[PDB]
Amino acid sequence: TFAQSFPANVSYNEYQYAIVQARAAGFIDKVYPLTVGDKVQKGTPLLDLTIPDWVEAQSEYLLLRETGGTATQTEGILERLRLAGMPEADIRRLIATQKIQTRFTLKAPIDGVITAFDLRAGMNIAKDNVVAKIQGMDPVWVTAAIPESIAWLVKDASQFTLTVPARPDKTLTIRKWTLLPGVDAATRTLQLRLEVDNADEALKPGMNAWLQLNTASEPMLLIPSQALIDTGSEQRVITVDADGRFVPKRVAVFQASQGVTALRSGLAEGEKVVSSGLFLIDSEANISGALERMRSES
Amino acid sequence: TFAQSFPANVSYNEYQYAIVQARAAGFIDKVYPLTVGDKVQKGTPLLDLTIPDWVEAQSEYLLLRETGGTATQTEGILERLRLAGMPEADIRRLIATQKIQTRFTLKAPIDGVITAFDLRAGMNIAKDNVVAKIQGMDPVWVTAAIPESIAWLVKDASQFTLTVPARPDKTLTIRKWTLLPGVDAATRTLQLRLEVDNADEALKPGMNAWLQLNTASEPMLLIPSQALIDTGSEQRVITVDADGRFVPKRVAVFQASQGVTALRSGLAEGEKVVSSGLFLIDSEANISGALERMRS
Amino acid sequence: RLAQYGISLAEVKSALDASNQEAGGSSIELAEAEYMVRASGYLQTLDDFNHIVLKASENGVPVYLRDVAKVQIGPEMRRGIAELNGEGEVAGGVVILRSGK
Amino acid sequence: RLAQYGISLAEVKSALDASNQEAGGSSIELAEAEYMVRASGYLQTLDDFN
Amino acid sequence: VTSAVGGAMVGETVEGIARYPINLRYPQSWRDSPQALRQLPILTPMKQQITLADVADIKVSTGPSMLKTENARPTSWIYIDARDRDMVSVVHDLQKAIAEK
Repeated sequence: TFAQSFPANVSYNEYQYAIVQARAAGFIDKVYPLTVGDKVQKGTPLLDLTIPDWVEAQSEYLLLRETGGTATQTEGILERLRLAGMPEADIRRLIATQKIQTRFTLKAPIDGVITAFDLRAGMNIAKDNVVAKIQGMDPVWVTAAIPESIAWLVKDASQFTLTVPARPDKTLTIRKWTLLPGVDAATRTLQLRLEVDNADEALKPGMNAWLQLNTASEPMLLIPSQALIDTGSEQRVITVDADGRFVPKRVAVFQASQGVTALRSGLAEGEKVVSSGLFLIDSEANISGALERMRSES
Repeated sequence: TFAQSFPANVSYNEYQYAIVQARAAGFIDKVYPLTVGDKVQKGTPLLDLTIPDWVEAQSEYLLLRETGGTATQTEGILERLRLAGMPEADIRRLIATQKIQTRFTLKAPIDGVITAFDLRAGMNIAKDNVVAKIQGMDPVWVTAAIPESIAWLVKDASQFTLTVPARPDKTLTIRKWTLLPGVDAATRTLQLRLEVDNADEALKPGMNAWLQLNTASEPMLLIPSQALIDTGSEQRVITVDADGRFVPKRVAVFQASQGVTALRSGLAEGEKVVSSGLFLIDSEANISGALERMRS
Repeated sequence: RLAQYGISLAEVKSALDASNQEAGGSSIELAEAEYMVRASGYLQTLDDFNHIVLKASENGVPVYLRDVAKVQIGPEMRRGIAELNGEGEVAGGVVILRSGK
Repeated sequence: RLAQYGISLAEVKSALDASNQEAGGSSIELAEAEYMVRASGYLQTLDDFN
Repeated sequence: VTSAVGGAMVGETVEGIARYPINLRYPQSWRDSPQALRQLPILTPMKQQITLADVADIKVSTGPSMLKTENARPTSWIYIDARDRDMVSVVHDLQKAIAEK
């Protein structure tokens, strides 16, 4: 079981993105109590504006209404109005009130937090003037920074658990983790983005998050790390033979972590191996000429 | 228990935020004696400008009166004059004077401080220009930066104590405040905003401030921090059984404070626990292994 | 914490080894007396540790040591151990005599 | 070469006198043994110079 | 290496007559094993995030445990003796033996 921790940032969900813009040019009348950094819910009034670009088209609709126009002479002058910009919403008011629409109220498309706000009291609004950028955070995103070298340490079967210092009281629940196709050129780090259920908005975007990773490896012989004696030329472990005879044996290390090494070969499951007092014993067998014998027996 | 004093800053009210732009293109005639950093009040003249554009329609109206056109005919041309962008008050002037309005005057929409002002004499003016950006500061704002860590606490804080060096006397007990949903990334802090009243205009935007917080969390399991043997990942404590021997115990940590760590689990109340990581050798005495030597 | 706060190991040390001294600013006469200008700066509480400044934004919000590390108190590195009667390890000392005396 | 590479005499010396030492990183127990953490850094080949 | 993975001292707290050491270091877990060191996190100058193995190879190996030297050069000894036996002759048989084979 490979285990390694990584740093991570809690971020806004980028699939919760909405940059509101006016369908046509006009001027701002009212701007509701709001600003960047605030949290708006789907429906919140952003600002009031007067758009004259449609006045001419709407009146020609009301004209026909009173002059006994055709049913289809309306559906056609309403799409002439539909693809002019005027929102189907503000249009439904036109037909249900028979009055010209001059003042409209832009609202927040999604539940989220405002990150941008370029229009304020007294200005004139333009087709591009982003009235308000609102980013969500319900299924909040959290991305971890994996070093290009340790990349191999992550696979499909890999188990993940998030932990946020800001909240030691909230058990997190990951629902989708992804290994982005590219690697941050700026930090030489693989990007691992995973979205976590933020039901109660207790996991704010920008706060630290620690991602611990668990990864299954190839099936191998497994012994404790205290058991492996490494002299940078030979890998040995002191075996406890049937009779109680301490006999050293050479093994071949594969990888190790969590205080448990893994030999690629050199032993046999069921076999016993010393953990505590391993040093004295090895030394005793070194004096005894055992380690010398074992190495000579080949 | 907690006793911290977060850093904060006085700033303008962003709900009192005006950006005066001309309804239509024109050219500046006279610009009043104002500039960035000045204090203005609702009604303060900003600049005079000539706007040719409503002339066409203003004529259409005046002409209609010269030949008494239909009521709805005038009601119509006056609306084309509004939708075309033109102060509801300047139209009001048109009908009164019965003379075409060529010169106009932009004025401060609300009282505040000129933070921006980029239109002077001899210039022209476009609809995207900014004749004046005026930001109020009556209910002045203060935004403190609280360490991300104690997010679990500040969420349910009763009251803070806002102090400020500039005015050592204007210290009050903030009881209502809005904890923002965003955490700074440069630093890792929470954003806590609060509106303090500025009748005397003493708290000027740009002064340092302090938000004190004296509170204590809900009752939890508490052990002396000097008793928590913590390695990078794994970590336990040293319990003392009835017979007075040593036995390690895997524990989960909530968070420490002033020399005591709140414990999430691992051990129940009462259990005696030694208060020392001094039973191992700081220089690599493999904590996992050194803890093993204590049991058999 | 380092990666997250944009602080380096190299930076923390230099910041640490620059916030643990005392300073003398000469004297200053007044009332015909001699007033000495002392300046605090030694580490005393563990807070003085937690409150080592590493990074300060233009805004005014600083980043302390407590944000990139914990400050636990523990033992040192030893070159030798002493044990008494098998029922406990303790510390002591030997008295060494001036050779000839 | 200095002018062409934007390096100063002052810089080269400081860079040189910071790449010719050895470092000790305490010890590290494992198998009840005492493993010492040595770190290379001395100049040996002329390549280490280049 | 020195500070992060080693218990490197870096300061002292002045407490009355007493004086205690202050040292910087990573959490023990980050330095448990050789492999651990190969994944030692480093925050490079360019705020890049890498491991120790990305800038070095780490290998286990045996070697000297103490360097005894006499006269400013490295000198290994050779302990030859006899139980009882003679003396003023053997060392002579060797000053000619060794330097002749």
